[PDB]
Amino acid sequence: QKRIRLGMVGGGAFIGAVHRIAARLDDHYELVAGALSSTPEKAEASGRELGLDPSRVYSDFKEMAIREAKLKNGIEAVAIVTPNHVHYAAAKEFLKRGIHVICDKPLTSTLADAKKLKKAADESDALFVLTHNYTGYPMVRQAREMIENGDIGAVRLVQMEYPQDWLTENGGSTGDIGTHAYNLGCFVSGLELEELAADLDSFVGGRQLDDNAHVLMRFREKDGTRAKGMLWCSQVAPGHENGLMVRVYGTKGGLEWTQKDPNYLWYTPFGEPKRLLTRAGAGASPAAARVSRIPSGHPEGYLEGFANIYSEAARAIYAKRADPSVIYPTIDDGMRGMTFVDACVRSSERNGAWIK
Amino acid sequence: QKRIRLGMVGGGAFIGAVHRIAARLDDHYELVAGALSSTPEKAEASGRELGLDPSRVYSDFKEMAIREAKLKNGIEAVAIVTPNHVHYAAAKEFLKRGIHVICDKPLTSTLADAKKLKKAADESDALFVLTHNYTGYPMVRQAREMIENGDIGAVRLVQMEYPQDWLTEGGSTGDIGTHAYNLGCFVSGLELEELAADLDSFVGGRQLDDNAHVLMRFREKDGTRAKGMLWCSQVAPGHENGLMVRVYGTKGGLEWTQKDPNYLWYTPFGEPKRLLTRAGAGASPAAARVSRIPSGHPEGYLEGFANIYSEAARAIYAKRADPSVIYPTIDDGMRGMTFVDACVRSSERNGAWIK
Amino acid sequence: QKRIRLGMVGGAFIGAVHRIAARLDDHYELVAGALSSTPEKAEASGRELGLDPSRVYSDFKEMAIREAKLKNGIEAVAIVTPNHVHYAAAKEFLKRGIHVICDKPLTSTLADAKKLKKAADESDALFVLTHNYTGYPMVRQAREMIENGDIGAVRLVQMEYPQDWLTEGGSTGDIGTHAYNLGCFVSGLELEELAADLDSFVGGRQLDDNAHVLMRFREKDGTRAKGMLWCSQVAPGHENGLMVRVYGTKGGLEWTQKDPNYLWYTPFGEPKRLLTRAGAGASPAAARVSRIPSGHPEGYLEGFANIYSEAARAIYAADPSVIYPTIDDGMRGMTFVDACVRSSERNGAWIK
Amino acid sequence: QKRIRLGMVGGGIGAVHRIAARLDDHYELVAGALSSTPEKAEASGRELGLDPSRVYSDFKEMAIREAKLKNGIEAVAIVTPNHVHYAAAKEFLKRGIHVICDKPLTSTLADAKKLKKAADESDALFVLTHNYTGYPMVRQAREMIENGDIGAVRLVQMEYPQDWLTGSTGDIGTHAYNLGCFVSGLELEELAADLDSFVGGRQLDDNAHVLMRFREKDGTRAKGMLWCSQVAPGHENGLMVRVYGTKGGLEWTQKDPNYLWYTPFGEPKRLLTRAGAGASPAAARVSRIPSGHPEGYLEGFANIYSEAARAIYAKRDPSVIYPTIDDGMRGMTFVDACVRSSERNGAWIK
Repeated sequence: QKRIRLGMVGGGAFIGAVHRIAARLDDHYELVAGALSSTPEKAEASGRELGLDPSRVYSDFKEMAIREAKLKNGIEAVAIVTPNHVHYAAAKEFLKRGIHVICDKPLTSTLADAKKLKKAADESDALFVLTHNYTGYPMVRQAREMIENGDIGAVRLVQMEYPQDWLTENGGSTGDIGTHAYNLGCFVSGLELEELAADLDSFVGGRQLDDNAHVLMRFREKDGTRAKGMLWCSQVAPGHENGLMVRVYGTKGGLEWTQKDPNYLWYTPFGEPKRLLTRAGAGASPAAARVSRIPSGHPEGYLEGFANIYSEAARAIYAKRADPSVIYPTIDDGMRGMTFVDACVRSSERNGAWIK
Repeated sequence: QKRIRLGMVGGGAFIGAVHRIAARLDDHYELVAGALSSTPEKAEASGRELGLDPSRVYSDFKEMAIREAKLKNGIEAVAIVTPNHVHYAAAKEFLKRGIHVICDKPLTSTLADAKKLKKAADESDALFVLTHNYTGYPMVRQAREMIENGDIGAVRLVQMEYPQDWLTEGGSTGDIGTHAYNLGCFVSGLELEELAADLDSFVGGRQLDDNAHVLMRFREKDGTRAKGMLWCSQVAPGHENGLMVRVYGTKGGLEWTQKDPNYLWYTPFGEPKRLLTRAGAGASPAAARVSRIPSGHPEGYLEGFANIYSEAARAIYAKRADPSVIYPTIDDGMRGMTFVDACVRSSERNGAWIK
Repeated sequence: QKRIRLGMVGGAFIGAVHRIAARLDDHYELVAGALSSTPEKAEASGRELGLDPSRVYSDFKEMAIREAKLKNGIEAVAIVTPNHVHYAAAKEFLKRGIHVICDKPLTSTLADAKKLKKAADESDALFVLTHNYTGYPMVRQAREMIENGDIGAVRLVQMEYPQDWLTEGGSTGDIGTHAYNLGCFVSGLELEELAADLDSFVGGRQLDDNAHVLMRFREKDGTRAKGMLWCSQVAPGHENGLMVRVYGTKGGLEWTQKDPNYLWYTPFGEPKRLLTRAGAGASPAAARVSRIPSGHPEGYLEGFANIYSEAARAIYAADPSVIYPTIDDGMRGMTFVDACVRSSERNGAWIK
Repeated sequence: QKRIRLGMVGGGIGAVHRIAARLDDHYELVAGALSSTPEKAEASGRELGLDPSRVYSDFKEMAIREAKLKNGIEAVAIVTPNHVHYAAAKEFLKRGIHVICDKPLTSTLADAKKLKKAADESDALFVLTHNYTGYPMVRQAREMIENGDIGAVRLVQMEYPQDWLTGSTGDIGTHAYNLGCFVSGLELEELAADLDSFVGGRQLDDNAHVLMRFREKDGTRAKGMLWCSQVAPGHENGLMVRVYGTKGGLEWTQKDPNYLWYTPFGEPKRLLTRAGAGASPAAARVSRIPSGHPEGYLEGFANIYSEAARAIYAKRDPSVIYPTIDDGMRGMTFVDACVRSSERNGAWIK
């Protein structure tokens, strides 16, 4: 197959560098165009910095979808990587015109925009991929499989967290990290959240947005058990760089995974010794392998994870010219995300009331 | 100093073997008496087993207390290891007749008795000590100290948990929820103001909760109103006995896991995170006083228990005391009981915040 | 069963540990003791331990004889003196039929170690060597599984023991032995020959504070195994890090004493398994030396107490499950320390 | 600024060098000699989408034609097995083409001595892919000891066990050796080895124990130890190294590469992390994402490719480090000194 002609909006900036890495890694893409800043001097510079044909460097995402859709050489797919109050204005321009969009988390900035974009995205024939990179890890996907086959039986408990420390001093945590924890939660567990209760705080004086969240969680009944969970996210917890973690408890055993040591999945069958499952090592399931690149003991990590999303989206894109083993996060996952955030905010404002 | 003559009620069962080791370990106590059972056939079997003078093996704590108070050679303190509904009953007899009581947790089974049992201990001139064994660990006491000095600044978050997996196939809140609550309040040194809970009885036929999820709001302090979470559970395959506490403040954070009780993870904001060790570099006075062997030689669960017996020993010698002596009181016990009550009250009300 | 009357010569951290290891299981009661040479310290300590002053001696020789006569006389004695005072103190109690629990290592000199093995053979009282570290339940699970061929035939037996305390009689004899002895206890193998490079890193220090040692074991289940041993007193970051890893044809095992309740077992071509004290897949040999449920950490003392109790059990006799470190163990221990010091002085020569 | 046209010889682990190369966008891969049989070569040029103009079946030819081209590769990646290294590399070195070669240097001490000749002659760079020297913490570890953060070095304890074959000293022993030297800042002086081939029918070794003696440095005459092994179940890829000095200690395991364990004697042990607090400049330059976002084994590999790149750009920075022909040589010597010493029942060799 011919590499996918890829554009970018936003970037210039870790998150730009990450997406561009994610797309070089498995060599499924070539990055040929970009509107990476709204103020032209900066755009032109950034293109200059990436080696982009200046023919091919814009400063208007709207201008850039119009021309590129005409171009015979035009982009086949676009990574949207603006701040999220702009995800919707941007993606609808490309989806509108048959260009696949690979969008960064969370979906939007408001529930209103989330709903519109779904509609846009649903109307289009172009693919729409949401980049929840953490569902991308081999061991995270193995968990999903294991649980789907009932390796720990009915789910009773889903315990989820995501503390960081970077705002100890000096849109909030629920929307930025909280949603990842939530989405990681449902992805692994196979459950639907039915209702939640949230206590949010902005600890850091001067700060209007929530920088910590405690959330009680009630799940829809699957398999005769009505699962519960909790969720914590925080940006004021010294000692934590990026400690996303998920813990699942069934009627037959448990599964523990920590993003910071991603190559490990802790599996304990009830009545048995806990077993340490490894990426690419024994016990590694099919679903894990399909996104593994190197031998056991040879640490894959965050970028390899992000790339897993770009590679699946690719396998799908090709099939727009589809393998049922291909997974990636959808507009409905992002749909769910925004409902989650809205409801946390509504809850805490209503003093911890249950919301669905 | 002449040893402490000690009696027991109940045990004679893990629980009783543990207090007996906890008493023996530091050599502060000779165990001389005991109502080890309600049926006399056992009570004598138990006594003969513990190698006790049958003169001194009873089968009725009330008799046992009446007799030992007047007995001149008689027990100076007693350890109550019965089930919770019995504590108040058992304990009132001994505090009446002025002998000291080392009680197992929780205080009671009902709020009403706990209420009584405070009035008994408040009236008495004897000591009441409660075995929140887990507050006996040196790193747990070092955390309490560092947070008390200002080491991590004003406390913002207390994250508590306690999962076991034995009941996968009297409930979790009262059995283990308390230990966790107590650990949280012990280390962070804060007063819980209000809570909201969601309690589940996952197992079919099990009436009592076997899981709890609890949101915590603490009394403002250092100009900061902290919040927290508590999970406990008996149905979580993977956890044998995983009590844990994590504490975040304006200046840094501290984490302690009871399965590896000999370590304390201290990270000051902006700085590499440090590994704090029992009896090692960076060990503080509070830990030092309750440590017996050098760094690297693991202390543990029996030793955290023994620390509570010995802290109590110290206070007992002072009644024939150092400001350094600390042990869980009746009030700690009471808090524990208001806590369980409020969880159960809140949860019936669909997580209403309760004071 | 009447508690064993025990007396003590010597002891100091080390005296305190033994008295705890005595008290823990309620098997023993401390009646007599000669805790010092100077009679002033020896009255005082007795006074503190609340012993009977009638029972406080200041010479171990007067102690054996007197106690040996008495009908309230001690049924056993804990020897916790320095190394060069072991043989002297112990023989006096074995002569007269009172049991001896001696700390490690056996003696300060190989020659005395030979004399003592003799005194112990002749004698009809038991001789327990407190190689405490062999008392951990998870250390005994290790021995139980390897014996049964759970990890097939042993190929490698990697041992070490760094400490950091002398960063500013040396490590081999002091800690090197503990780990030689642990490797053997666990594998079931007999050392054939070694080759060793020792250092006295710190200026002014005469004794070696580090040791690297190559190892060869006797053929056994067909395979002729090897191993290495590092010990040290100058490795910052280590407090008391004894550790042992054994690899076979079928699997491998790792145990570290700083986190003693865990034993890492991986069977070949299968996911590694975290075995725990009192937990699922706690083997028999583990259970019989465990007090409390899983997840409730047991430690140094409990293990030390394990020895004391197995000593108890032997004394009450003897259940052929009751194992403890023998005189011959302490003997192999000396020969090892001997060979190493020999081997280094001849620049790494293999010795046996 | 303009990418570096790149060739490769081998592959068809080639994938890893290809990943390493793409990762930072410094190279474009244009030509290749991915196999000896001329069809398997075309096919693989085809799997990768190389212009068939530029798919070769013999390296010597490839080198020639490319050196002539105006589209000629500016660098070649030699990823063939060891015994082919020299043949290939000398053809690109001869003609001004930089060569990034995978380890080890060669399969004979003879061959090696010749490559150093070809390398030293050439004006093209010779880069040896010691990926593990690539990791940010491993460079942080080197920097600190350079800086005397743990005082004079006394111990260098290093091991590398794997489990898959339940020739070792050459396949993994050397990585362990070089990494210890890389981090430690020392020169091995002499070693005594005891090598082993447990598994029947295996001619080569699959275990090695070896004591080590370095050359007096800062008044201290360090010692170390080294174990590698391919028959040690439980171990996937257990490369690890620990260094103890007069004032401190450093520990690092490659299976959890983002953590460096620093103990300052007398003080509590510290967990140092990639891009985290207390990360150091040597680490900074080679890290791509924030603390807590784990970089790994490919990232370490792409770090060597990205320092070669920087080296190349010049020859068109005293910060830019990479493993040289010499590191390669020291390695060939090491392995020889081993086998030699073992055969002589563990004799100290130099």
